[PDB]
Amino acid sequence: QELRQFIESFIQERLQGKLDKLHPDEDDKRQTLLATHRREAWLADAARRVGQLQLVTHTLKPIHPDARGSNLHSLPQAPGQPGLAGSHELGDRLVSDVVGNAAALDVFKFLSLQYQGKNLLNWLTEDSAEAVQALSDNAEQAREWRQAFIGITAVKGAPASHSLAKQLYFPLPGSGYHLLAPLFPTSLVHHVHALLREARFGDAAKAAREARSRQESWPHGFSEYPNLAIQKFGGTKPQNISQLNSERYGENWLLPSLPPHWQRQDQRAPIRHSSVFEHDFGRSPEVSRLTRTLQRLLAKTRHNNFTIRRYRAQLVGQICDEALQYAARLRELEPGWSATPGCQLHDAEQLWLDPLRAQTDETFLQRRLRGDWPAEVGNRFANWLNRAVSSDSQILGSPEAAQWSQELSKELTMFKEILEDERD
Amino acid sequence: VTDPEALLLLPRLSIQNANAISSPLTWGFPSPGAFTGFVHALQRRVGISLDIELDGVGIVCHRFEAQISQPAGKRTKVFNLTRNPLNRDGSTAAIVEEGRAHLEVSLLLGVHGDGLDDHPAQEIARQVQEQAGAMRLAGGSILPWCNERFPAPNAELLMLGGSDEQRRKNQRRLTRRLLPGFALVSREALLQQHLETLRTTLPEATTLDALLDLCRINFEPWQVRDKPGWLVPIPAGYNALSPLYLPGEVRNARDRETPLRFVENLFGLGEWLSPHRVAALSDLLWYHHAEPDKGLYRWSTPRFV
Amino acid sequence: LSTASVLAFERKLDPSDALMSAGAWAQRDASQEWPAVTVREKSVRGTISNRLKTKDRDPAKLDASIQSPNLQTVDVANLPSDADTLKVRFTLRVLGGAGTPSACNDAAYRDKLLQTVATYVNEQGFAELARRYAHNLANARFLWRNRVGAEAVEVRINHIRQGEVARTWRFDALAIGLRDFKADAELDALAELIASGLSGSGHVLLEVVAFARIGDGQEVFPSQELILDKGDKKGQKSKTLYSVRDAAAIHSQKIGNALRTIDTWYPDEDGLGPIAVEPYGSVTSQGKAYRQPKQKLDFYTLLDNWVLRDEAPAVEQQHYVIANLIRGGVFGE
Amino acid sequence: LSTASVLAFERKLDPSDALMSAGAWAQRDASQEWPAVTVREKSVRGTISNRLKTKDRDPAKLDASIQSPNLQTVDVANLPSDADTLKVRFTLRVLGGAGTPSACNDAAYRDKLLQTVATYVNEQGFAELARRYAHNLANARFLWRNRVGAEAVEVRINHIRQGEVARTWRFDALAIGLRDFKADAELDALAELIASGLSGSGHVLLEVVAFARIGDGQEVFPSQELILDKGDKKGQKSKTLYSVRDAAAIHSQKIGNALRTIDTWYPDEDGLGPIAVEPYGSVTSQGKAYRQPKQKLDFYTLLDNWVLRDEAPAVEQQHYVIANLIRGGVFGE
Amino acid sequence: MKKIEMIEISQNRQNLTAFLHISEIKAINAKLADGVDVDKKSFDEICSIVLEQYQAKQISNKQASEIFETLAKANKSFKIEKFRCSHGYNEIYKYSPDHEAYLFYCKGGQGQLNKLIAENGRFM
DNA sequence: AGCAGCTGCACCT
DNA sequence: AGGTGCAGCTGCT
Repeated sequence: QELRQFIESFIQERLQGKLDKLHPDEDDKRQTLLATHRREAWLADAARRVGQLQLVTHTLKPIHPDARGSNLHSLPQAPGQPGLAGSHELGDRLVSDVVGNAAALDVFKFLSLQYQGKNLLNWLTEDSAEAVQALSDNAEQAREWRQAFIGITAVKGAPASHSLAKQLYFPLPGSGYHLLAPLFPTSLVHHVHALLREARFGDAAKAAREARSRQESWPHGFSEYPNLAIQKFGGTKPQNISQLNSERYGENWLLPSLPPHWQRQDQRAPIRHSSVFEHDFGRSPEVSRLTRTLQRLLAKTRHNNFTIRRYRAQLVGQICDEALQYAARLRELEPGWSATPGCQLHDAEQLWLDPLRAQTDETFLQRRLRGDWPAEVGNRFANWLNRAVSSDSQILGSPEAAQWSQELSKELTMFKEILEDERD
Repeated sequence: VTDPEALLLLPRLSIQNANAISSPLTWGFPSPGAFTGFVHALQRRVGISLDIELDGVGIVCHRFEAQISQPAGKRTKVFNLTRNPLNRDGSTAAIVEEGRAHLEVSLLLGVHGDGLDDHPAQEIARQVQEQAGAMRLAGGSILPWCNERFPAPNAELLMLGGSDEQRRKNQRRLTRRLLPGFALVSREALLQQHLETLRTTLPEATTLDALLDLCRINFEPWQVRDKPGWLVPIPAGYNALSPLYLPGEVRNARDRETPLRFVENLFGLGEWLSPHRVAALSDLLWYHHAEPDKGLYRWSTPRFV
Repeated sequence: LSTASVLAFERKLDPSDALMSAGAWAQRDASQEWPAVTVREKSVRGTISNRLKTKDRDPAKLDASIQSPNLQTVDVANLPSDADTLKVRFTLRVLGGAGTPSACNDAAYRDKLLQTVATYVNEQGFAELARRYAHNLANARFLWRNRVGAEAVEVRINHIRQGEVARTWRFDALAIGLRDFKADAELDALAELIASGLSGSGHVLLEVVAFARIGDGQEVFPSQELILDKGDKKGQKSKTLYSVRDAAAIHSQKIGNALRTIDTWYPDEDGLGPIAVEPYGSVTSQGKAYRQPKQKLDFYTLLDNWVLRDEAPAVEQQHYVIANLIRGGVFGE
Repeated sequence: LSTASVLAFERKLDPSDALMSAGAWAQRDASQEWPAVTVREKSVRGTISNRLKTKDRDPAKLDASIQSPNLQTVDVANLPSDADTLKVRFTLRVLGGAGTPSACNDAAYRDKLLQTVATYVNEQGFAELARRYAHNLANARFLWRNRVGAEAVEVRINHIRQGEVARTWRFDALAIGLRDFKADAELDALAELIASGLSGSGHVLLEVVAFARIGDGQEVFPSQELILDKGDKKGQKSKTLYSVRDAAAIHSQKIGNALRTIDTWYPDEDGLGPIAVEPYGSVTSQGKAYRQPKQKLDFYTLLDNWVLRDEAPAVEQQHYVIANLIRGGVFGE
Repeated sequence: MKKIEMIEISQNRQNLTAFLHISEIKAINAKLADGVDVDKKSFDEICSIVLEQYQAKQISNKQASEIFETLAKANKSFKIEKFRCSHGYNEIYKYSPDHEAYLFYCKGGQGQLNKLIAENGRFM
C-alpha cells in the first residue's frame, strides 16, 4: 500500500505546474476546472487517451510525416549468413519507442513511471496486488485501469501501408517478385546514437583527451569519428514523429560511406622548374598517413614481426596504386601539357606522366616517347621509392633489409609492364 | 549465378541529382541495390526482345560530388535542400529532407544469353546504350552527350571465346579505360574474421562496423593503426520482420498481384579497390539472392578472392 | 469503380543544370572556349531601414541604435571587366509516353484512364501544349533576372540525333514577348519535334544556348541555396550561390519551372499572364493560390469527374489536366 | 484598406565594382594599357592612445603597458613612385519602370499604387531626380577619400549603344561643387538621358572614368573588408583591402551610395549638405537620424498617407518617396 | 501614459547616480509623496518606489506620467540589446562587442527572436 | 428534415 | 518551413 503517494505526487505536480499561465480575467472556471478535473478523474482521462499510443520499434513516420499506415513491434530472427549487422543483434539493450498523437504523450509518462522507484512497470495491468493497495479503487475501476494500461503493447492496427511509403520490388530465383516495404529502425538508431555521443563527449572520453593534452597517456581508449552528416526529422516540433525522436532532439547522425576521392583539386603539372623536374615523384597530400606509417613501422622486433612486415607490404602496395591513380587522373585530366621549365631536365616526368600528341606535336614529338624504350621510368620510380624506405647498416647488415628491398623490387617489377603498355 | 559469356561496357554515365542518403545509418555513395535494380529494369525493357540475360554489375566510380555544407567550422555536415510549392491554403509546407549528389560512374554488365551467336556485338552494345540513356539510375536522371568532345562508344568483350593469352590481353585492354576511378566490392568474410579476432569482449556484430569506420588511437604505455584499405559501411540487403501476405490483404499496396512483406535493412562492410589489383574483371560483378522461406533478401558480390 | 489508392506519374521534359560563361558579342559563334564565371565573396554593412515597431520608435533610442550597424559577408557573381555578354547553356530531353502512370492500384481505373488519354490524343494532338512549351525556349524565360534590362537576347537551339547536329534554330528572344502565344513559321517545326517526341517512341534530345548582352562588368544572378544555418560566433551565411565545378549555375527545377509557365485558363484573370502548372495552382512569388477547391477548377476534381463519372470538361481545361500529367506527381486516396 | 503583407522592389540604378589603376597626367588620353594598383602588406608597431578609466591608470601600469608593444600586419595600396594620377573606371545602367513592384499580395493595393506613381510621372517627369543624379556623376563624389586634397579631378562619361561610343562628356569635378545643384548646358543633356532611361523609353548604359592627380607614391584608399576573427595582439593581420584579380577596387554598393546623396529636404537643415536617401534618413558618421518618425517626414508615414488616405505631402517631399522607390527594398508587413 | 511603457522605460536604461540637476530634484520632490525622499540615489530604486506607489491606489496616473517623463528626459544612456531582428527581410543579428556592431546570426522572425531572448537573456 | 464536409482551436516535447 | 482530434457551424434539406 506504499504505492499510493507516487501517482498522487505526479498529479499534484501536474496541477501545480499548470500555473505559469496566470489569468485573473479569464479564469472563472479555468482554474477551478483545472484543479477539479486533475484531482481524482485524471486516471480516467489517462485511460481514455491510452488507446491512441502504441509501443513500436519500427516506425513509418520518418519516411514522411503525412503518411498514416501500420507500425510494427518485432525483433527479427538472426540470419544464417556471416558478416551481417542488423537490429537482430540487440538483446537486453533494446528500447521501445511510443507512437501516436502528441497530446497523449504525457499520459505515457504516467505509464512510464512504473519502471522508476517501484517494480510494478509490469504491475500496472496484471498482478494487481500492487494495483489495489496503491490503486485505492473498486473492482470495476481496477479492471478498467488494467484494460487501459495493457493496450500499450497491443497490435492496435489493421495491416496497411501508404502511397508515400516505399514498397520496392525484389526478384525471386527464376520466378516473379516480392513487394518489400521497409520501415525505420528507431531502436537501432537510438542504440547507435547512445554509443556515439558517449565516444564524442562524456566522462572517460574527455578524461583521456585531458591525458592526451597532459602528454602522459596511459593505456586506454578514446575514439574519433570524422565527417558525419546530420539529418533532421520533424522540424520545429519533433514530437509529432516518435517519442524517441524527441530525445535525440528530432535528429540522427549518419556515417561517411564516401568513395576514395570525393574532393578533386586541379593538378599543377605545368611548365615549372620546381614543379616539372622536381615533380617526378608525386608528393600528394594523401600520402602523409602512408609515409607516417612507413616511418614508424620499421622498429618492431621478431616477437611480432609477421604482422608488421605484412602491414609494411600492404602500405607499399597501396602507395603504388595511389601514385598510379594520381598519374592517370592528374596529367590525364587536364587537356593541356606545354613545354616544361628546363626541358633538358624536366623531360623524364614530362615523358612518362605526360599526355599524347597535341597541336604543338612536331616531327620528333610523336616519334620520341612512343618509339623509345619506356623502361627507365621503373628505375626512376625505384630511385624515388628508395628514399622513403630508409636503408642503412642497421637494416642492410641484418637479413630484413634484403627482404625489404626485394618487396620493393617485386612491386616495381610490374611498374615497367603495367606502366609500359601505353606507348610500347 | 554462372560465369557470364560476355561483358558489356557502359563507359561514362553522368548522373545528376542522385540519392545520397541511401540508408538509415550511412550517407555516402548510393546503395548497390539501386544498381542491381537498374540492370534488372534494363533487362525487363530490352533483353526480353533481344533474347539475352543480364545479371551482373560492376560499379567503378569515376567522380563524385555532393550537395553538402559546413556550418560554423563544426565537425559535421548538412544537406542543401530544395524549395517545394506552397500549400492548399497558401502558407508553406513542412520540410522533408533528402540529399542529392552528382556522380560519374561506369557499369560493366554480364551477358549469358544465346542472342550473341546470331547478331553482331556492336549492334547489341549500341541498342543497350541507346535504351539506357532514357531512364534514371538512382532517382536522378542520366545526362546525355555534350558538344566539343568525342563520345565513348561502348563495346562487347567476349569472355568465353579465345586463347588465354588473348583473354588476358583483352582484360588488360579494357582496364585501360576505367582506371581513373575505383571499384566497390563486399567484405563479409573480413568483417567476420575481425569479429572473431576481438570476440573476447562482446560478440555483437554491429559494434564491428562501428569499429572500422573510425580513427582509433591507443597511444604508448603517437601511432595510428594500419588501415588495410578503404573500408566503408554499406547496406547489404533486407531482412523480414513480418509474415508474407496475400495480394489483396494489405491496403495501399503498390501492386495488387504480388505478395507483400515488411522489412528492415541489413548492414555490411565494403571496400574500394583500384581496378588493376584484381585477377579478372568478372570477380567484381554484383548479384542478388533471396531465400523466401526465411526473410533473407541480400545482394552481394560472390566469386571474389 | 473508384480512384486508385496509389497513383503516380513521372516527369517528362527534364532539363539539366545550366552553366554560365562570359565573353564578347560578335564572337558568340565561337563560344566554346569562353571561361566560366565564378562565385566570389564581399562584405556589406548597412543600417536600420526596416519598418520598426509601432510603439518602440522612441527618437532617442533610434539614434542610439543607428550607431551600431549590421555587418555581413555575401557571395556575388559578376561578369569580368572586359567581357560583354553572358552565355547560359543547358540540355533538355523529351521522354515520350505521357499517359501511362508509373504506379496504379486498380486495373479498371488504369484502362479507363488509358482510353481517356487515347481519346484526347486521337481527337487533337499534343500540338497546343508543344506550341506553348516551345515558346519558353524561343524566348529566354529560363534566365530569370538576367533577362531584365538586357539590350539583346538571342537563343540557339539544336537537335541531336547521332553525335552530330540534325537541325538548328536561331531566335530573337526580345521580339517574342512574355504575354501572348503566336505561331511563327519557324516555331512550328520545333513544336512538331516536341510533339513527336512527346508521343511515345523513345526520347528526343535538344541543346539550348542563350546569349544575353548585359553590360560590361555587371553582375549576374545564379540560383541560391536553402540551408539551415550555422549558429555560432563565426560568419554564418555567405548567401550561398550554386556552383557545379567552380562555375556559377542555375538549378534544374528552376529551369523546369520556367518551361512550365503555360496555363492562362485559371479563373482569376489573364492580367498576371501565364502561371506555372500546379495542382491548386499557386504562385510562390504571390503568396496565394488560385484554382481553389471551392470552385471546380483544380486538378483533382477535374480528373475525378473526367475518369470516373465521365463528364468531360471544356477543351481549354482539358489542356490543364494533360499538362500536369506531363509535369508529374504523387496522388493517393 | 491596409498595406499588403508582401511588397518588394528592385534597384533601378545598377553600378559595378570600380577598379583602379595608375599613371601620369597629360597621358590620360592613352590610358587604356595603364598597369593596375596592387595591394601589399607591411608591419606596424603602435602605442596606447585611448582613454583610461582611472581605475587602473596607475603610474606603473602605464609604463608597464608601454614596454609591451602591439605588433600588427596591415594591407596598404600606394601609387608607383613614377606615377601621380589615379584612374577609376566603372559602368552603370539605368533600368526604368520604377513604380511597379517585384512582389505583391494584394491586387487592390498595387493598382492604386501604380495609379499614384502614374499621376506623379504625368504631373512632372523624372527631370529633377535625374538632374540631381547627374550632378553626383559630374562632381566625382564616388571617390570618397581619394578626393580630399587632390590637385585636379577630371571626369569622362560615355554613352554605349553597341560596341561603339554614341556621346561623350568631360567635366572638371572640382569646379562643380559638392553643395549646390546648378544647371549647365552640358549637364542637362546627361540629365535628359538619365530621365529617358528612368522613364522607360530607351536602354541607357554609361561608362564613367575619373582621373585624380595626387602625387608620386602617395596612398590611395580602396574598400575595406571584414575580418572575422577578433584582432589579436602580436602579429595578427589587422586590416584587409578589397580586390578583384590582383587589382584594388571599390565595392559596387559604396559607389552606389554616392549617387543617391540627393535629398536636401530634411527638416533639420538644407545648407549643411545633401545626404543619402533612406527611410529615417540617417548618417552613421554623425550617429543621428534626420527624418525621425516622431515627425511626419519618414518614408513609411508619407507613403502610407499618400496611398491609403490620398494626402499629397508637398512637391518637395514627393521626390523623396520616388527616390526611395528607385532605391529598392522590402516594404510592408 | 500607461504602465507597460513604465516598466519598459525602467528596464532598458543604465543605472546612473547624480544624473539630475537640483532644479529637477525639487521638481521631482514637488511631485512625489510626503514621507519618502530621494537624494544621492540611483535609477532603479526610484523606479521601484514609483512602481510601488502606482501599484498602490494612492498616486495618480498624470503624476506618475510626469515622474516618468522627467526620468525620460534625464537618462541618456541605454543598454545594448543582445539580439536585433530585421523584419521585412526575415533575419536575426547578434551584437558582437569586439566589432562594435551586429553580425548575422540566423533566419527567423518574432517567434525565433523571443525564443533566443528567453534562452540567452535580453540585454548584454 | 442529417450527412458530409470544413474551418478553426488547442495539446504537446 | 507541427500532426492529430474534437467542438461548432452551415445548409439545403
